[PDB]
Amino acid sequence: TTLLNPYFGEFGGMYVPQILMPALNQLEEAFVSAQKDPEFQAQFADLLKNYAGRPTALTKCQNITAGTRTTLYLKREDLLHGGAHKTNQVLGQALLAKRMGKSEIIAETGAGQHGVASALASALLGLKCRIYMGAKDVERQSPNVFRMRLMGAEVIPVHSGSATLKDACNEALRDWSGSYETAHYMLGTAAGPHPYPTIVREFQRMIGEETKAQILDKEGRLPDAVIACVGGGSNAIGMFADFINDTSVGLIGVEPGGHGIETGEHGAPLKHGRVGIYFGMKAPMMQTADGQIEESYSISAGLDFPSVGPQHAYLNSIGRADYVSITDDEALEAFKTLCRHEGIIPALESSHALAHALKMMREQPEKEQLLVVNLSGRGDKDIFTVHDILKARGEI
Amino acid sequence: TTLLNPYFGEFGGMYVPQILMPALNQLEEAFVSAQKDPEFQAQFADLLKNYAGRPTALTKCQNITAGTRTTLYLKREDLLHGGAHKTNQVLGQALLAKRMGKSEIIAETGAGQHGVASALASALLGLKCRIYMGAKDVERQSPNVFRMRLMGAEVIPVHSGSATLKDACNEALRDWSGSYETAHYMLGTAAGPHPYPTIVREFQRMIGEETKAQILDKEGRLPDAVIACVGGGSNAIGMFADFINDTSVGLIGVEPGGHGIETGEHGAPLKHGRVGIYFGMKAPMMQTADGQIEESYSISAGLDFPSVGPQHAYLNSIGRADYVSITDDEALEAFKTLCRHEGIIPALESSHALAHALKMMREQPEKEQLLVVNLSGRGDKDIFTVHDILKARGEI
Amino acid sequence: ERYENLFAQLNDRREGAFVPFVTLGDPGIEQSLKIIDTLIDAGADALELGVPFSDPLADGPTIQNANLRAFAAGVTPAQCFEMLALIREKHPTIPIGLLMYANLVFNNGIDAFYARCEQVGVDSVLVADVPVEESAPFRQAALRHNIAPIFICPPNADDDLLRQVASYGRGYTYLLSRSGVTGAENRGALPLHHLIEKLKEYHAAPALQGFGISSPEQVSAAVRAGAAGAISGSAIVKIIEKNLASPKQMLAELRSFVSAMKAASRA
Amino acid sequence: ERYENLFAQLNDRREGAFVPFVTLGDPGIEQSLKIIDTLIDAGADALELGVPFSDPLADGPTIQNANLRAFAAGVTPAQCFEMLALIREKHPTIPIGLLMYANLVFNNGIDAFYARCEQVGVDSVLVADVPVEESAPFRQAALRHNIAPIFICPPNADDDLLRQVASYGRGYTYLLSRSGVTGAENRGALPLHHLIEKLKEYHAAPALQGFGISSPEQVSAAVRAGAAGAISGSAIVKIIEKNLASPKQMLAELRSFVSAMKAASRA
Ligand SMILES: Cc1ncc(COP(=O)(O)O)c(/C=N/[C@H](Cc2c[nH]c3ccccc23)C(=O)O)c1O
Ligand SMILES: Cc1ncc(COP(=O)(O)O)c(/C=N/[C@H](Cc2c[nH]c3ccccc23)C(=O)O)c1O
Ligand SMILES: O=P(O)(O)OC[C@@H](O)CO
Ligand SMILES: O=P(O)(O)OC[C@@H](O)CO
Ligand code: NA
Ligand code: NA
Repeated sequence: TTLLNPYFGEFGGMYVPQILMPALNQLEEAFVSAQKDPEFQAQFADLLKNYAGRPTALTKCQNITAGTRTTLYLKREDLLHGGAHKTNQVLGQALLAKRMGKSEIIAETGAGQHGVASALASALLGLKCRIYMGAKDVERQSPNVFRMRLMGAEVIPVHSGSATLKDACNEALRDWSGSYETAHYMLGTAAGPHPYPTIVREFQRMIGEETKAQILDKEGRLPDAVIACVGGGSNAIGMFADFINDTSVGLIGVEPGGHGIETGEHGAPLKHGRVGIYFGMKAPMMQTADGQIEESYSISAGLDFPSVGPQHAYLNSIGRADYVSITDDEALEAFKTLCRHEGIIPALESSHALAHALKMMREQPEKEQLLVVNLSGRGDKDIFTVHDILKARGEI
Repeated sequence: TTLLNPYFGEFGGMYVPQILMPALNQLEEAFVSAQKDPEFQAQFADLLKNYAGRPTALTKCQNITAGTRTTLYLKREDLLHGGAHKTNQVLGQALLAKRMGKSEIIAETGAGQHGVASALASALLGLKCRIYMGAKDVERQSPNVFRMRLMGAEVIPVHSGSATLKDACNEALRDWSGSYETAHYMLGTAAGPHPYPTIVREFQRMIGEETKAQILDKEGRLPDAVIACVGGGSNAIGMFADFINDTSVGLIGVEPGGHGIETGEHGAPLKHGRVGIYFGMKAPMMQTADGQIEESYSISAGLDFPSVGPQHAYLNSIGRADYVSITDDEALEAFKTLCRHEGIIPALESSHALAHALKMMREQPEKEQLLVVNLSGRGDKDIFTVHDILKARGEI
Repeated sequence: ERYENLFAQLNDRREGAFVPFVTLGDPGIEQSLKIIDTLIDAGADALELGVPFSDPLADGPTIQNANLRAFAAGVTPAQCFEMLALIREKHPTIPIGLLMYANLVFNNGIDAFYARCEQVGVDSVLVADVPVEESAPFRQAALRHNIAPIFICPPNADDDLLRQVASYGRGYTYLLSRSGVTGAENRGALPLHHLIEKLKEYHAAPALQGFGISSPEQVSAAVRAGAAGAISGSAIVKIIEKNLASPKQMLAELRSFVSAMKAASRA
Repeated sequence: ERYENLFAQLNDRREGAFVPFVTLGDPGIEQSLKIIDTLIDAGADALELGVPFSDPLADGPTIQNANLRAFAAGVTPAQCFEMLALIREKHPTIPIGLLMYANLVFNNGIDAFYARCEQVGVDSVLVADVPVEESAPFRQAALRHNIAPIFICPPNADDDLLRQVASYGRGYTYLLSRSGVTGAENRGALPLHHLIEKLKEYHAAPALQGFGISSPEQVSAAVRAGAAGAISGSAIVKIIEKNLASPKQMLAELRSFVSAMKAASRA
């Protein structure tokens, strides 16, 4: 029995080993009580505003849309402390962890951004933080690993399977199975067992609430569509949530298409996978015919995850949100275009969302449309990845 | 003849080759006219707010000051687009460059932060940007060089002299001497010939104006002191300017002490140099007995400059502001302390200011005092420098 | 029903059940079949059998590597069901339980999975990542195909969960020795007499204790505390991995270990 | 006064002045003294002499490297003033001008610098990074020590600046050929007849054109336009650098080049 509905239609649930159900129930109760506690809301708001730097800007693109009837705004989560939206809900989960008497944090990361966020929040709030990272990503993201360790987190490379996010998620869950009395598992996206998809949404939904107020102030009307990348789901549900009941506003989620859907080397389970049970939830996932979990691929480590949060699966099923995919090469062109024409270096994750908005503008350049792209993070962490790609293509 | 006073007491002036005086006079007139133009002010404010992300947060330290009677706030210029205060006045100077009909930008950088700022503003506003950088700093700052080039700037390594900032300043001035008709020299600090010390102050002074409003809202009174690092002077004059007439508020500038003042390997001309004429101004500078300009040193490239802006020289001379120095090792300890205890990774430049505030707190732990440190930038650019230091000391 | 028959006999003989676990197809189909025949001949009262899964999130390194070995041999779930059918034809009375991950049960249809379990003669299914709160469609399909649904009693169980496990479970109750994942290196230390007695009060299926049981002394201790038996997996799998190059030394050492564990269950 | 005497003679002879520039002490004290004696003997009417400065921001690479060579020889300003005193003792009538950077003039005291210039017999000082707007203490100290303060007329000069340069300058006016820094590779192209004639209208000191003058054809052209002479530095310094290993081939080539440039100034 739960206080809140664990399912979004057929998707979601709490598919964890029995030993973890008390921890999930405790976390749900803590969250429900926190959402009614003005003292908790006041502390969370103070950290968001005065530590993380909310509200974030809403930037009108001046150059990218020249020659079209598209007006494009960028919601600047890249300007949050830590460099990505991840900081919003880590601060909320950390506060919940203290409300519950936990003194340790377990987290996993692939791009390193949620790891950086978990580490900074643990440093500020006095928690002992350990972070699992696919050993492959440990070598590609050694600067973010060092950041995490400078802020006092332990970083544990995972040599297993694809040596990427999924494999780090597994180890974090194994760890939590034997340390839940003292450690809070700080899940990094809007996925996993209930209550995490709900908690991450509610601790990210200021992104869409601010965007709505900002766009009404600047344009006097709601956007025609809001566009976000989808790895596990958090930044997109955060943008979407306040618009779900504004039925004129399109909701567009962008999955990574990798080298191309037809190559099988992608990260697009929502549109190209099959419903399964893993990660603690019932959700679309990339799997073999036999039901083994397949490895995903994306140029962007943060999108390289072979499942997707259940609320996105549900919003797709009913037609409220539309999901699309963007390939590595399209994401890379959009990264370069933003750098050169707006002076903003975007995360490669967010470059997928931008890339689809550029397509919407370029394919129909006489269509009048007001678009908002969630710029979920900055691309400082990606400049080495991008340099080695442009070096191998003779572009530089 | 000038519209504005070019001197701060005996310091400042316009000590440039005669051929450059028209360009300096034109720039002064453009600035004076801009400061009275509500259309210019409205455009500048829109870029600051909606592109760069002002106002920046004022963060109370929760952990660093435990066990003392010191209350410490950090003015979070690290959260500005680009990662440092530099973006504030580059956007103003870029707008001035367009007001004047210039289509190219010349700039110099040592840490790369002003280079990154110049490049992002030129990309946004449609200017052709070329950036001089000491070839030594080009190799240490190859990731920031790539950032600049990704945003479309040309980056020109300078193999000359100490191969650091001073040498890049020289080449930028030589370049400008032969291209001032089409190119605006975007000076990166509050130094150089008039009108630059005045323009950079007026385009940075929102830092102190916001701090004053924020601290009065949070504490009901002015700070006992505001503390900032001093390389050329911009971030500190930006913090100081609105408090200069609030005579109870201490103004503390922190120069780099390098390996120690007694070693001669420092960047502290204000307190340990001698008045000279170079860089277009009369100002304290590190020089030999014969008047040759000496090379400075700091662990932080952004403070590695053997002179200082004239208004700081003047504020020191009259006793309105006090200047001190912090060594590499003290800056490094303060960098580590902020990372581990507040979850903020500060620029090594700003780590000098923090380090002096920590000294003020630790030396007199029962002294009740309200301090504001200007956190001028984030330290992402410095994690490799810091890693190689901790690796050579067996600390990691 | 094979579990009821087993526990009735063991009760008569003043004995507890020793129940080895292995991963089907580890290190290969043929050696795995030989291994299981040896466990039985050496004294196993029942079997717990895993189907290799790509992401076994309740297993520590020993059983993770067993899965990897089965995959290196090409072991598929379809081949595992072929093995299960043969094992049942060899041993008509021994209870055969499966330890499954949810996706392998769900992804070609829950009902079809349990229908295939009935076709090959499986007696029970435990789904490691389906708590009792999510179990309805799994329970119903098990029961519809005459399969016992197994539920876990964790050491942090409360009374409401005891009553659910007692009411919904059949065959045996899985009594968890401790938190964490499988592994012989980590021995459970909490006393479980209180949970064991509550389960009996509520008429639960007989309890087998599992996780971290790797010595005869732990087997006798679970029986001394009231549990009807003990399961050991990692300890047995470690013998497989240690003897990969000597298939018959492996069976010899498996035989010796099982007999010693089953002996400790006697009385 | 040496400049007035020089220009009066050249005027009588229908001639313009050729004025070489070198960096004092480049490549060494002794060779620099030999170089200057050769420039004079080969036809130089006046001298412009630089004191090596650590950061010469009005100089391109050729003269930057001349400074570096002097520094590699240990050349200090004090040694340069010793050289200046000897040069004056050798050549009592030639005008000797210094091209200085401001810090070397200012940093032991402006007055003391010009007092030392008078002691050694310098006739004029140009301070490259002191515009006329900043020049008051420099002008006053020059005049107080019977030194001519030289001011630059840039090609972007306006009328107010023409009047200032005409009123405050003495000895000669420095007529800049173009924007940018020194260098023989970059030849000025703007016609300057208009500025030259304005300076004469305002009674300015006679104008010498400098920057990027490296051929006899440019010398005759500056004279044909009304200028009283031409200065060449980088072109001469390039001969020094090209012949560092052959000190006497260097003097030979210096001699040939100066005579050819001074010849072009004749008529
Ligand atoms: C800047 C940025 N933008 C977008 C995303 C996509 O995440 P989202 O779909 O949840 O909005 C990420 C993910 N970064 C992942 C975050 C993560 C941690 N654990 C996960 C498990 C599944 C999926 C994503 C994660 C990383 O740190 O590597 C990101 O760093
Ligand atoms: C993050 C940060 N904080 C503080 C400073 C100190 O500068 P300030 O004293 O003007 O407040 C810098 C300087 N960064 C220098 C800026 C610079 C450009 N040109 C200069 C000439 C002289 C002195 C500094 C500069 C760089 O980009 O390297 C900086 O990047
Ligand atoms: O591996 P261990 O720790 O023995 O646990 C038993 C398990 O493998 C089967 O349920
Ligand atoms: O070097 P150039 O270009 O000849 O310029 C003259 C200068 O060196 C002396 O005034
Ligand atoms: Na995904
Ligand atoms: Na300095």
